[PDB]
Amino acid sequence: PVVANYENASMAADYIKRVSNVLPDIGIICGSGLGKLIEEIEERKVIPYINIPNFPKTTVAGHVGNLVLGSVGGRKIVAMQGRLHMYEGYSNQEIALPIRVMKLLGVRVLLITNLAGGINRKLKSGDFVLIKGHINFPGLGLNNVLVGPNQDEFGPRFPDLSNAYDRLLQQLALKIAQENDFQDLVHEGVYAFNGGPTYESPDESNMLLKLGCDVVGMSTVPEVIIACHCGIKVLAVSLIANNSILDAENDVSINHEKVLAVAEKRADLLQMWFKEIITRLPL
Amino acid sequence: PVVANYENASMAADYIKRVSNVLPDIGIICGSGLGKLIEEIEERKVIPYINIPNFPKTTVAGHVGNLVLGSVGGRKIVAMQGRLHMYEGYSNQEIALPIRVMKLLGVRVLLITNLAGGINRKLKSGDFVLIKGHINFPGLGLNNVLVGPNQDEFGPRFPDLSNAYDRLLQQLALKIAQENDFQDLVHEGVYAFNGGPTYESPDESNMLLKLGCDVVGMSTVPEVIIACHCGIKVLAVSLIANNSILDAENDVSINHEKVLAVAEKRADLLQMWFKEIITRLPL
Amino acid sequence: PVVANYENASMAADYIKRVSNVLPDIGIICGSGLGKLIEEIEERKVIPYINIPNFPKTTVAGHVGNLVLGSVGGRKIVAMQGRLHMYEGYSNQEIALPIRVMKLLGVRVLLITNLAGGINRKLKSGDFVLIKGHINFPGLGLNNVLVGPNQDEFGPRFPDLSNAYDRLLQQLALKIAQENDFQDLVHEGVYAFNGGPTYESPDESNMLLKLGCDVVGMSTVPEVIIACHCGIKVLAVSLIANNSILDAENDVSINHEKVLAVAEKRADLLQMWFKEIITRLPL
Ligand SMILES: Cc1ccc(O)nn1
Ligand SMILES: Cc1ccc(O)nn1
Ligand SMILES: Cc1ccc(O)nn1
Repeated sequence: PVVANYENASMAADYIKRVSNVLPDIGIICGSGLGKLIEEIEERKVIPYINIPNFPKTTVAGHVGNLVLGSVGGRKIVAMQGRLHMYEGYSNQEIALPIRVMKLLGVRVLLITNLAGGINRKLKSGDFVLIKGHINFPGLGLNNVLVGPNQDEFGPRFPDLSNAYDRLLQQLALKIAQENDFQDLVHEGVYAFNGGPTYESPDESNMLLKLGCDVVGMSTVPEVIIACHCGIKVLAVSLIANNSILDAENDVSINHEKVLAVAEKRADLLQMWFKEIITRLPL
Repeated sequence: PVVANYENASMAADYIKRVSNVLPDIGIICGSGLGKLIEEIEERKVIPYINIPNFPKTTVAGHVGNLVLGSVGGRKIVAMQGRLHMYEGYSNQEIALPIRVMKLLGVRVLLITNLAGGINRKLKSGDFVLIKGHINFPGLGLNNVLVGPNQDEFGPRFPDLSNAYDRLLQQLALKIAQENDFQDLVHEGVYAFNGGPTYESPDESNMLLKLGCDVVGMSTVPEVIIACHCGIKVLAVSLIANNSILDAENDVSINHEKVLAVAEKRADLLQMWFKEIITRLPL
Repeated sequence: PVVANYENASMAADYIKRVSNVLPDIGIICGSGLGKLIEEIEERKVIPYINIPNFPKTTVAGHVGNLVLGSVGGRKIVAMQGRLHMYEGYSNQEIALPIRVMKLLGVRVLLITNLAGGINRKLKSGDFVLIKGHINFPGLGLNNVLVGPNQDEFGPRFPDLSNAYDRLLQQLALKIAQENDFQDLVHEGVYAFNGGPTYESPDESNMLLKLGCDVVGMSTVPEVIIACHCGIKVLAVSLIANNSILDAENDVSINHEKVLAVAEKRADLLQMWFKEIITRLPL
């Protein structure tokens, strides 16, 4: 098995730099149905994962898996087109290697979107949540993404996550929403990581409310932890597909079809917002 | 390792159909000490797991492991004699394959019993609990039974569990208890899945009370999830061995000997109840 | 892979008994920075793990790994110099084998120290907590140290943990603190096991307060469970590095450097305390 170590990440970065002359300082990972911005990257290069030395094998799951480099708003970026999720069975080492390759390529800021369920009673379908902290049930339970030997070249044995979600990036995101008069859609909140792939049950939703969670989803926290470990700043935004607490009270259900319809409804606005965030990131 | 896929499940079903001419539409999985009904199946065929292509290897744990097919109350059934538990070290694929074989054989309803600890203060040793929902600590923590590639022939990538415990089956079970005047023993409640094999500690019991759990046990939820994923209806009933909250307050303990004595005390009544449930299942 | 079974543990014990003539009835496992007592064991023998048949391989992590046998206060002891932690990726079998070797060598009492974060509001940096119970998030979530086949020669399939932390040993520890006038530093409390290696996040700290936890750490509970399973009595003491709830309210952070500085501040007192505990253990 391929470890997410310094030598293996260096070999992948070497291949990438040879194929493209882009030196990116921003990385992006987009949620399901929320990837249209990647198709609008300028002067771009598309690199299938399967072609990159030491990238994880993704043919069992199938579907798209490419690294895309180019320019947005005059800024140099790298995007993952086809996110890796831990409910698919990928190991800690497979999730971590692409983020550590980003670090070696020069990435200093990582922007992430996801689809999530609403727990807080003020959250409605179609709302956005700026993530300010998390509750990591896999990590408490011996499935943290950093379980294994520490790769000292990237970061410390025992990371502190108290500043994992950069405050100034949350402030910039909100400012742009206010300039475009959609701030009434924008909240902040704590994200619960449900390993998945089943949606949280009605009684799990009720438990998460008691525990101070605002939203629940099946992604994001592994990549945030690998980024924080190696000194990359993070902004993470959830798009709310439903309120799981209301659905429990009324005996109705979420499904993946309903999730994807909400994604389609907010895709173009999210694309515009993130384009402007990228343009406005401090120098 | 043998994946719980369509081809592997089909090969096991083929062997079973050749050895027996029973086309079952009901499946049963019985808790420890609660298996006497299996010995009373009519015109029956006993098939050791070890003889069935692609069934999981169970010789390290030892003890009984047979699939039993025959008739109860004029209805065609298949039973697992010797349940597989995840605390023994079985993988997701090993737990799932027997349930997916049931699906291919024709099973539409799965009836399950277990032994559990009482958390809700109205529960006493010897009571029965109709399970109406669950809190899946392994699933929140990246050990859900569906972690891995999705087997699309059986079900969707992201299942909804809100109707995993069929309401009409709970109603039929209660009606039969009322007809036989043992309804004062019958409650409903939320089941917490403790991966095990240690009993939950006194402080874990107190935590589960705060979180809205009514009972706690080490089985059932993996099989419920595999069944729900592939469209099989479920009734699950816990037999209460003790009240863990009272034991914590009084500084006394449960053990496996005490559990088995409670099983013996309620075995014959549970056998009669489930015989009638099977007979009365809607056509 | 080497299973923590009776034959494999017996082969390791044989080697140890040949190299040393010490028959220990006390075992010790010391927290990071808290190992000075081991360097003061009398008439001692140091045995590198790498030399002992069937001991787990520890070269990937590196750092010290020795078993040390000798006398303290006239009592015969065995110490682990270099603790194994589950966040390093060691399996259940690797953690359990050294404790089962202790059992075969004659150990009846196991004394443990660790470094932990404070959750209860009465806990300050530099305080000691006598552990009276635990909340085992890995165990609830299918990562209990006993997941796997049961090794029947050592203990039962389903252990009861209600008396895992011996009450009389807690009383002796407190009595010695009172004799030396440092009882104002000594509390009792419930320990939450965070699998690690990230420190619990600010929002995880707030959750643990709601759930009745007094301290949080990344060790101890696996060894306690293996010891309880095979009938070894346990005293476990946490040294508090910080109050995570105050740090969350004030937006400040713990780190490993700060932890180690607290260890240095209390090391000599902890060494004196444990020397006297060992001397005073009942015959
Ligand atoms: C929409 C959604 C996504 C993931 C999760 O755990 N719950 N709800
Ligand atoms: C009787 C019982 C069974 C399982 C569990 O976790 N707690 N109590
Ligand atoms: C000092 C400390 C150690 C471990 C943990 O989980 N939290 N705080």
